[PDB]
Amino acid sequence: FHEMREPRIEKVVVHMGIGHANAEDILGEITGQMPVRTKAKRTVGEFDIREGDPIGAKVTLRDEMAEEFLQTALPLAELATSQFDDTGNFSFGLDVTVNLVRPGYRVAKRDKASRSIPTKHR
Amino acid sequence: AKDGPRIIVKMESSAGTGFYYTTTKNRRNTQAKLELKKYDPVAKKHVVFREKK
Amino acid sequence: AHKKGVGSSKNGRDSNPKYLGVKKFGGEVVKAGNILVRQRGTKFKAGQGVGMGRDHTLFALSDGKVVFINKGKGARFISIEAAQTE
Amino acid sequence: PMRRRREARTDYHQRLRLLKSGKPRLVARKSNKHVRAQLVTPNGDDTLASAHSSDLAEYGWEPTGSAYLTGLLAGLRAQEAGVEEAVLDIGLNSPTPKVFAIQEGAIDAGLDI
Amino acid sequence: MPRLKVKLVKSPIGYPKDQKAALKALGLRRLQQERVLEDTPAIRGNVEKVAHLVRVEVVE
Amino acid sequence: SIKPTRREYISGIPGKGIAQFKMGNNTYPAQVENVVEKPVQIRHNALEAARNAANRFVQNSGKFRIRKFPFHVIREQDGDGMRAPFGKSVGTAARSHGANHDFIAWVNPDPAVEFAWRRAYMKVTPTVNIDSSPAGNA
Amino acid sequence: MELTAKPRTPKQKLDESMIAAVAYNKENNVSFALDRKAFDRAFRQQSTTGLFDITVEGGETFPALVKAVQMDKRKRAPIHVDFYMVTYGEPVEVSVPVHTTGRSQGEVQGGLVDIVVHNLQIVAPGPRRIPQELVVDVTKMNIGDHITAGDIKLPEGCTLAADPELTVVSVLPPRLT
RNA sequence: GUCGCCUCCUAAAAGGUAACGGAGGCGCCCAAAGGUCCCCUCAGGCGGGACGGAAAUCCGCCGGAGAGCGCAAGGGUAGAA
RNA sequence: CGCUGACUGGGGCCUGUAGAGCACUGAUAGGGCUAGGGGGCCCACCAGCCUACCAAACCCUGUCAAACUCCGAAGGGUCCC
RNA sequence: AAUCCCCCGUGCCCAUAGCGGCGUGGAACCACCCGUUCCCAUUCCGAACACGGAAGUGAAACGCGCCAGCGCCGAUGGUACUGGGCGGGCGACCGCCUGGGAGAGUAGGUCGGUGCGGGGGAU
Repeated sequence: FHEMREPRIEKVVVHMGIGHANAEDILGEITGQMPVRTKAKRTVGEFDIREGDPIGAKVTLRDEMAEEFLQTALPLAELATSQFDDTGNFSFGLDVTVNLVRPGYRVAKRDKASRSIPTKHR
Repeated sequence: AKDGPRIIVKMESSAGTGFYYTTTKNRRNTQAKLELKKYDPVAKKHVVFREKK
Repeated sequence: AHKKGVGSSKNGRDSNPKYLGVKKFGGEVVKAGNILVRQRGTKFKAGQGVGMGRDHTLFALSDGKVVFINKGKGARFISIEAAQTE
Repeated sequence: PMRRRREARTDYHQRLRLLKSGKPRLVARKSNKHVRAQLVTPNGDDTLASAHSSDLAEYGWEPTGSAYLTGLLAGLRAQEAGVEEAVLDIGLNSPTPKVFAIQEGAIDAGLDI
Repeated sequence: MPRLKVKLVKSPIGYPKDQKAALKALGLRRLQQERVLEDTPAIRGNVEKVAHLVRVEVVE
Repeated sequence: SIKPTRREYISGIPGKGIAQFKMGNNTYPAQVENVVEKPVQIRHNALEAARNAANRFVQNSGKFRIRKFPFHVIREQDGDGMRAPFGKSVGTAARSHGANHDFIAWVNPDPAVEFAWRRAYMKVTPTVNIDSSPAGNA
Repeated sequence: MELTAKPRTPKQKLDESMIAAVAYNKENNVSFALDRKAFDRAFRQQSTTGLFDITVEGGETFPALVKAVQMDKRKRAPIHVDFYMVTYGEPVEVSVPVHTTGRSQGEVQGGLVDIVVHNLQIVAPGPRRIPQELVVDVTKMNIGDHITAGDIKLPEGCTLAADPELTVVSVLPPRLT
């Protein structure tokens, strides 16, 4: 069946987030799927005690879109190594990650018979 | 009621005249001179309804 | 002119929950099963409960009344054979 | 959780919502490939294959019409039985334009909804 | 029609409420006396419970 | 069986203060041990102690294991006098349910430890039962 | 060895010289028989640690004996036992003991000792095929060492109805290491 | 010391009972925790990466809901409040 | 008013102590696996190394609970015959 | 059109259907799929919701079967507790007589069982 396991995209994010207005507007222009999420906590490791603020930025981008980005954005990054994490997936840079997509990935999405994703398929 | 100048203040609301009023408890807390809603005075039925008093 | 501490001492007051009409008696459009007032009655008997099965009340009229979760709101009708043609 | 509280997606209970009463569960089961609805009415009721995409073949008019008819007819088949005013059954998804379609059926179908 | 013939013993003096009724019930006036009935689990029951009460005899 | 006010409102959540369980040494078969029959909110302290003095007289190999441990407690004089009695705690233990698996003098041939425990019973309080286990004591 | 009974009489039975004990076997049971006197002797040997059987009407001379029971009662004198045979080649639930010797390492030199939360070994070798007395002791003992499942060392019959790393038997300070 | 009222335990298993017997809450509030119509699937743990080495933010798996619900408890209960 | 009443036989439907139980919770002991603090060693920004003292959490051997209970009777209740 | 095999909508019985290990199915079915002007639509993209349509595929969600490792179910004989009756001990309590009789504990058992309709599959 070698026509299975053999890959076919699957998500792939790329974001950022600072204890804050607009900076994500530089985010909008580079793609088109704005991320609006609220980080938090309550300490002074940066002055981020505020436990309920809007600073988390995350511009989701799988398939289609991500393609234009994987593309016009894959040249300025210089590495290709280690940064290779188990769960077929990896994260480099000012904040970006992308996940593998072996054939036994999805199922882990079902509300039912949620096969805890076997470790021989992924 | 127990008149407590504590964000606890009782008020009503006319019926554009529909004539009289109808019961209501309140709290400056927010929106001060704010208070509107419809009902129906002995006057036919319905009618805008400010609450201020 | 106040009150003290280190005397926990704090009796409790009264309630009055029940199953009134229990299961399978002369059914009268009145307070069905009780253990949560404001209750929202239902249709006939009830069988849903943090237990499993269900309960019939071979008694049928307008409706009864719930208790908020306990017992198990009615809906599984059950007028009773005593609801046919006179 | 209880069987229906660990999976996800359904709303069956938003079915039981109408369960209470109102009429036949003019329930409309969809599967793109086509649309299929029955008529679960209270008391361990049943149904009368009122309208199906196969019953009368699956035509070649896609969504649109399909419904437009499947319903109507459906509605036709039933009001022969002796129903009258039947309650709708969004079976699933949001009264999508399909849905809405079939819907029409009933309505136009003269089976009040 | 197993007919039962019981007698009176150990005065129910001060003994359990009901128990007594089972007394006046089965039909129990004065002391150490004898009465008879049909098996009838009913009547039966009562009496039995009364057990120690006195003595039962299968007669007719 | 009067017991306490709750496991976290009056007095519940402690270490009870004592001297842990195991001592002596292993042993696959030899069943050497001790249990009772008496009922008594086993006198903590008295308890803790006792058992211990047990080690005090032996030292090493003989399952100086011991399956007890108090965990609730009494109360009395503190405040006015005798009437409406609040409560001042002191002295927890555990119910020695009319007999049961006490502590174990468990090991091959080491009665030099049986006598021990023995010395252990002597002590204790509520009489005690001198015994053996599946097989006896070798 | 012998033991009889099986009607319907536990109280008196459960009394005197005869203690209850069901005739348990895969598929069928039969009133409790036995006796409060046999249990003794035999049991005394090593109940579910070896195995035999008794001749009641020559009926079925088979093994398996006890897979449950209890001297329960306070007194510590059993009453109401369980009995199950096995004339099959499936014998699994096999719990037979395992003994060391005394190999000198932490003891006769370090005084140190060792707990053996193990001792026994419920496994399942070659059904109706086990050495009533199996010994294994690679030795070793003292300091903060410990040995358990995992390592072990199983001969012939490759079962292990058990797991790895778990209550084997270590060496602790009978005083201090 | 303490007296009203809300919950637990005490009540021995319908209901319900003293004790100056145990412990703990309330004389608020919310105009939007209001009414419905439409969507959501929790805590947490694990694995991978910005500012981040407790403790986020996203991405991928596991989940009789143990999170969730202004307030004390207790019932509830995501189908969901 | 007149067989309706205490009581018994039958039939449903309930409560869920005693007991028991450890996956909810809070104890708590013997121990294994482990990382937090050690602790001795290259002198120790080394964050590399061994291991006899304290531990958190998971795993085995065990055990206490009125304000715990996946379990569950004695019995009592209530309508009908 | 008033019989069985199959798939599909789907209901009741609240795990003897769950977990997971291997496997099988695509003519039919169903999904994934192919695209995105207009219906509607994402606080970000038509991933999900969504309109139109072949090829491609059974990988995945899925349906039937085999596997007891985790679970879940769970007897008989059995011990506690006890309604009722009566005795011993100053004693905390012990026992007897009669009907009730669990959990855990070994056997073993389960990998659903069954409604109605629709498509076919059996002149």
